[PDB]
Amino acid sequence: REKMFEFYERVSGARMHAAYVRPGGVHQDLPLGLMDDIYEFSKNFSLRIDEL
Amino acid sequence: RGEYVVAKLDDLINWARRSSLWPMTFGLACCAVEMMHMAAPRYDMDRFGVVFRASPRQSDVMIVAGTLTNKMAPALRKVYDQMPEPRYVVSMGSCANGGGYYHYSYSVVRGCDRIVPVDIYVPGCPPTAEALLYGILQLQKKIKREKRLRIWYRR
Amino acid sequence: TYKYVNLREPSMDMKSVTDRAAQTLLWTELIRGLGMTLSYLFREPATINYPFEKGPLSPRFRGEHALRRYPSGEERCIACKLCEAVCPAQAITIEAEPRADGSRRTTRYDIDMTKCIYCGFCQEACPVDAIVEGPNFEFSTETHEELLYNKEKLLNNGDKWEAEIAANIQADYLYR
Amino acid sequence: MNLMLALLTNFTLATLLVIIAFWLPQLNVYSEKTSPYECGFDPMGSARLPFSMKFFLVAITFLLFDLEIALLLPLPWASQTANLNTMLTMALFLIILLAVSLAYEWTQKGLEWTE
Amino acid sequence: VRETFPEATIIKPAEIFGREDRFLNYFANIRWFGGVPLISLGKKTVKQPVYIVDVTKGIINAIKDPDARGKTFAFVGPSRYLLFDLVQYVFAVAHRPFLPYPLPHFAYRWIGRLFEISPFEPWTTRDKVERIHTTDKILPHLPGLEDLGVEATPLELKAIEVLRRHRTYRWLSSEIEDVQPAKTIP
Amino acid sequence: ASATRFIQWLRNWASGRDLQAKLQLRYQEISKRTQPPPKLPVGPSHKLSNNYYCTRDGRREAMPPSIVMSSQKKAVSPAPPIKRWELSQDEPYL
Amino acid sequence: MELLQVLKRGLQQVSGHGGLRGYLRVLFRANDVRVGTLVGEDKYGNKYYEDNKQFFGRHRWVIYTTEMNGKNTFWDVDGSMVPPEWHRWLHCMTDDPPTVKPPTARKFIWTNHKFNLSGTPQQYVPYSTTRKKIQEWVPPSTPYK
Amino acid sequence: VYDQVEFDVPIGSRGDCYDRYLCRVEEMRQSIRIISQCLNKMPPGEIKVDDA
Amino acid sequence: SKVKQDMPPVGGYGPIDYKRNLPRRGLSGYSMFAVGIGALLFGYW
Amino acid sequence: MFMINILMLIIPILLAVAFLTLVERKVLGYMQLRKGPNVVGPYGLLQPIADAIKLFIKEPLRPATSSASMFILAPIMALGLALTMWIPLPMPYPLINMNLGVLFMLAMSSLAVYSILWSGWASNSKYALIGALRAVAQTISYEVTLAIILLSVLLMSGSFTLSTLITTQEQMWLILPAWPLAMMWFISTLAETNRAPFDLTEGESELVSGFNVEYAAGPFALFFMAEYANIIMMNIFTAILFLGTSHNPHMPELYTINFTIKSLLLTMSFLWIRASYPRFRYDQLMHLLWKNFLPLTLALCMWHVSLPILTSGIPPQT
Ligand SMILES: CCCCCCCCCCCCCCCCCC(=O)OC[C@H](COP(=O)([O-])OCC[N+](C)(C)C)OC(=O)CCCCCCCCCCCCCCCCC
Ligand SMILES: CCCCCCCCCCCCCCCCCC(=O)OC[C@H](COP(=O)(O)OCCN)OC(=O)CCCCCCCCCCCCCCCCC
Ligand SMILES: CCCCCCCCCCCCO[C@@H]1O[C@H](CO)[C@@H](O[C@H]2O[C@H](CO)[C@@H](O)[C@H](O)[C@H]2O)[C@H](O)[C@H]1O
Ligand SMILES: CCCCCCCCCCCCO[C@@H]1O[C@H](CO)[C@@H](O[C@H]2O[C@H](CO)[C@@H](O)[C@H](O)[C@H]2O)[C@H](O)[C@H]1O
Ligand code: SF4
Ligand code: SF4
Ligand code: SF4
Repeated sequence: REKMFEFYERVSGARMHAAYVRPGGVHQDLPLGLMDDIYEFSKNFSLRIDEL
Repeated sequence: RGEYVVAKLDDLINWARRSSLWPMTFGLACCAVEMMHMAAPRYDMDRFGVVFRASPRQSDVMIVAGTLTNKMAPALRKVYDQMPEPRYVVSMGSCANGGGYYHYSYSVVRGCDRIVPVDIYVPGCPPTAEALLYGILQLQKKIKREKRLRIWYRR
Repeated sequence: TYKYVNLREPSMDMKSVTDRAAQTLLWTELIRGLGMTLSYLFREPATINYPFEKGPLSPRFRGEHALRRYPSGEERCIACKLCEAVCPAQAITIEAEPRADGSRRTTRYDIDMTKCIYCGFCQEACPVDAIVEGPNFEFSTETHEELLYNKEKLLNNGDKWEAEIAANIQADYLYR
Repeated sequence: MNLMLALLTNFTLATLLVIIAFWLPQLNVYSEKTSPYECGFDPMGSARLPFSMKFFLVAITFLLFDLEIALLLPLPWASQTANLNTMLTMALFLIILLAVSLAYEWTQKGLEWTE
Repeated sequence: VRETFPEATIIKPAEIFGREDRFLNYFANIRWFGGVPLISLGKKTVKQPVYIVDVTKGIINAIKDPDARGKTFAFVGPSRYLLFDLVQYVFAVAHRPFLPYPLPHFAYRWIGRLFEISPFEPWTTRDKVERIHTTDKILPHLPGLEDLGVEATPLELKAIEVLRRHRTYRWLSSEIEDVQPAKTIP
Repeated sequence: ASATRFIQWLRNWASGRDLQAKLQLRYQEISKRTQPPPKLPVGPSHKLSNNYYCTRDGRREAMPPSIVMSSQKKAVSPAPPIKRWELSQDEPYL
Repeated sequence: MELLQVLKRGLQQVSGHGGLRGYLRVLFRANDVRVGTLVGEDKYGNKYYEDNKQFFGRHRWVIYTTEMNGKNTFWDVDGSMVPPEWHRWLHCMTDDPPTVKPPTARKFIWTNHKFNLSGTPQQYVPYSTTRKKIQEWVPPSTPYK
Repeated sequence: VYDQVEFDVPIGSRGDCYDRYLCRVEEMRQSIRIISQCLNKMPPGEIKVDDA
Repeated sequence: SKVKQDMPPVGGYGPIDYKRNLPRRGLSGYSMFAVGIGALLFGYW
Repeated sequence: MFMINILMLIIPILLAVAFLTLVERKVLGYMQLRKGPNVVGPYGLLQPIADAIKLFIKEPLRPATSSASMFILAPIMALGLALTMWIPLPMPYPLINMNLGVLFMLAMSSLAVYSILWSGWASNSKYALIGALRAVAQTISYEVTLAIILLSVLLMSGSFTLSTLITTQEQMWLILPAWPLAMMWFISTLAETNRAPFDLTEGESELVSGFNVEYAAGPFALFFMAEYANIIMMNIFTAILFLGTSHNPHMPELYTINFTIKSLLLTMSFLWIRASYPRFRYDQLMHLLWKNFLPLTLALCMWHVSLPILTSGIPPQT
């Protein structure tokens, strides 16, 4: 969860209450490099579910 | 010299108390989620000696982590009164600090300091888990500065 | 499309039935759970050594507010009151009048930091980048009154934090 | 005398720690502090009200079974007898009857708690 | 004080009773010693205790009242009691057994010094024993609470508020009207 | 990443997984914390001609509700019956 | 055997901190004895280190000065002591330390950083920054009446 | 754009806590499956409606 | 200059696992019981 | 000299209990991918000292509705009886050599349950009462099986003397011929010490703090020390019962070192187990013991009466 909070903070500047999705679209475009880091997170997450 | 002895005994009881702060398992709203992240591995509050305990009888700190409504106010005061002493209150987030987003509502207490005395205010909506930890360490340093025995000696 | 999460009939052959008896009597699946927590005991913990180490943040982080200046030292804020109008919490209070040189400038600029929801709308609305949310998040106080910022406090914050704020704005202004 | 001394010391030590606990700290007693705890709200009714026991039948069966172990505990000594033919038969007879008694209470739904 | 600040308001309260007082709470705490010692069995002393909120409201009105400048007031309760009757009422309200016994002045003084040894907050003192057995002066010439608009609160209406916490679980829920009041010296 | 070979084997065996391939602590595979500046694109309305706002005005196309009946043949349903779902072919049973 | 190499690495840490005294100082001040590369030092005495083989979050750290703005911080340290130019690098908002990417200089930026001053005589006290709104009539100073 | 991504809805058979727990665990796996498609199919362009 | 925003790599990202993977380990039921009885008998003797 | 022997027993017990609290917090911490205490003293070595001092200068509370005498008595009983459980333990020599040492430990364990019942009842509050009645259920669940499990093991040793178990296991650990009983013994000790997944009398997530919910400060510390003292003692009992250490009369310290290592590891397994499993429902614990262990325990009690007789391997009475 803490790593996913970082994704929130990188698009919006807030870990939780992003206020990012707005009527009309989103507030800001993804910062460069964010999608690589989401991919790295998602690559390993299923193993974390397997441990649970 | 009594002054020297009471000074050292102050350091000991202060050190023991700040090194073993047991917050009450008590959370109100979204600020309580960041409080969970302070207990989570990245920050590991337990490594500072900070350990949640559900019973108010076994708690030293009340962290008011979220909005205090009028309906909830008597229960918050109740469990604070049931904490033995010394006890401390940390106000976490805008809602607890002064009402926040809901300041002008008919159902919200405009700051938990209308109900209980507050030792530390942690700003944010929510404060980050690190911000809350900064507030806990600020409380520890406040306890370190206490002069209970030195003042008693000079009474 | 859908899938069933729990719809399977166990095999009733002798080997399978004896495998399940061993699991029941010899607690095999409970022993397997012990293996998982054992593997974690020998993993490096995720804890960081705060305050000597800090959790990562980005240039967009919304923290303590500050009032900014132009490179000349003049205040950026020209008292348009857009931030006060947009503030979802009504945390901003502004008064203004012509300055002694005729400039349009504020005589009051208060942010009730216990009302504020740290949403960043004020810095979006500002047309001159006068009001920002800086990167500081370690400003907890001992009293409520210390969180009622007036203009002097907010200008000091800007002077205190401008070196970091300007570098953060530089990193993110092309996304705005 | 050694046993009595050891017991006296253990409970004296515990009692002293309780005396320190009550006379060392600074107290601040008032009504709301010492009121009973129920998660922040006042209790409804006394805690002395009857609290139904749903395992009442297992509890009574425990008394009978608890006494069987008093009959069985001497078994290590009884095994030292020359009359092992009798002792083994009687030893197994007692355990079997305990097993039969457990089986009866089990089949007749005596181990299930009242709903 | 009247010389340094001639315009001062000087307020002279009797023994003040309230939740955190050292009066009703003091008598109720004598129960840990069994019987309740009293000089002359409390039949020689009279008290006129006043409620804490009455004194508070009198102070607040003195601030706002221009007539209060330079005056000296006496804040007393509505009723005068014998010290024996007062303590008997305290133990009745708290539902604790009341075993008064006579103790002469010199004996009470000796125990007062016993408790003065404590370096903390003495449970009682020689001086405290004296003040509790001092009769509450009658000062008709001084203005009182009614002069500042405060209506004195009878001890009968507030004793339970102070003394409910001194009961055991058996008697905690007893209501205000269950105990019969104390004889008031007419 | 600094775990010795023996410890790596121990936790690999206890968990039953090769944990070194999917570590939950992040090292050098993450994005750099400084990035080159972006150059975001513009939207379909960024034109110098043939772009009159009245032709792309969603708000002014909204209309009041259609009054079907007011108090001023085959039976119908609100929509066709929902089609029955199919079992997954990726993994029908968990 | 690796278990022998691990002991050497841990024994090396005592020399990397300049002997047992320096090792015990960092053990008791920061509860961590790792040795990193000195990235730089700020004018208050804070020392900044990196080790990029550590995992993200543990790869940068500060050893706070023992005195700052006349306050003894040998035991009492807090995150607000980090000056703004180093704050960005320490929180990983940038890759470049201020030794490499210096901040832009302005004549109004504080030369001396201040830590959190709450609970001290330097604390902030709020007040209204506006002047009196209604001017009252002042009666004359002579009896003409 | 949920009509453009492929995922499975987990279904229980007993309607108890255990089946609802399995559904939530399988929904996490499907979320990772959806996230993978969003990472690969992210299109270029603006991020809020071009209508000021 | 050209447009530059956060985009997937040209070939797409590598494969991502998501299916449940709880591997099968352990001896057969027969072997486990046989070892348990073998230890009992050696103990008795 | 005997008074000195007593003090060299209970003072170390209290110190070991204090540092077990640190070890559990660290062990749990690392199994949870975090560190646990590492600030208060190096590697958290002073953390237990701060906690103890903190509690004993904290204000103790006597609840308004509580039965005063029973409220004070119960924590004294808990700690006093926890220390009493140690005096017959052969390590390798007991402080008090008893003929029926096992029977003494059973009786002292039964008496200790009343420190939970009376504390819960004397508190006069609903969560405390619920916690106390869970202890009634817990004792009913495990007590019969626990005694009969011991009996079966003692039919190989021949007596109720704890030192005889050292002799019995001179050649081989009793876990070999009695691993089925060792398994059921181990679970019973978890229920006996009110440990996870049988931490029901406290049951934090359900009862806030159960029986001790009204206890603060020093009186609370007494219950905590008693519990952790029982955790170590019950795992020392287990080591003696099933993993008997060899005793060289001329080098008794070699026994102590070996026996201490075994006791520590068994104690660690308690912490390990607490990190791994969810909690039983307290009716499900009763059915576990009565419908599973008790049938198996009765059968194995029959088998261990017959096995010495049919193999001609009955132990000596003396
Ligand atoms: C596992 C066992 C662990 C046991 C650990 C035992 C604790 C070891 C550490 C001892 C440190 C010294 C104790 C100081 C704590 C005192 C509590 C406190 O903070 O009060 C503040 C008070 C402050 O009082 P005050 O006068 O300033 O104001 C309080 C009153 N109001 C609220 C109105 C303001 O300090 C004192 O009153 C006295 C301090 C005395 C210091 C010496 C202690 C003597 C203790 C003897 C008491 C006599 C009864 C016998 C008790 C048993 C004797 C052992
Ligand atoms: C020569 C002929 C010889 C004759 C003798 C032969 C005897 C050997 C063969 C008999 C079988 C031997 C094994 C018996 C062990 C006890 C078995 C048992 O009772 O466990 C089964 C029990 C059943 O419960 P459940 O699975 O929920 O379903 C039952 C449906 N009524 O399930 C449970 O009890 C689960 C327990 C849950 C709590 C576990 C928490 C701890 C788990 C880790 C413990 C690891 C073991 C540690 C042992 C250490 C010992 C020092
Ligand atoms: C509900 C009621 C249930 C009743 C159950 C009764 C179960 C009884 C089962 C039989 C148990 C005894 O079985 C019997 O044991 C004795 C030993 O004790 C054996 O006796 C044998 O060994 C003993 C010594 O140990 C010799 O003295 C004897 O001469 C020899 O025959 C018998 O060879 C065997 O037949
Ligand atoms: C001599 C010692 C060794 C011999 C063992 C002695 C104990 C023997 C106990 C025999 C119990 C037989 O009778 C018991 O009755 C109930 C009916 O309520 C049966 O059935 C019921 O209980 C079981 C488990 O609780 C449930 O799975 C089942 O759904 C339910 O219908 C049990 O499956 C059966 O085991
Ligand atoms: S301060 Fe913000 S995060 Fe905290 S409870 Fe209020 S709205 Fe939620
Ligand atoms: S961040 Fe949001 S709530 Fe706070 S002052 Fe700015 S607009 Fe108002
Ligand atoms: S801070 Fe910006 S938006 Fe607010 S009044 Fe000043 S110029 Fe306008």
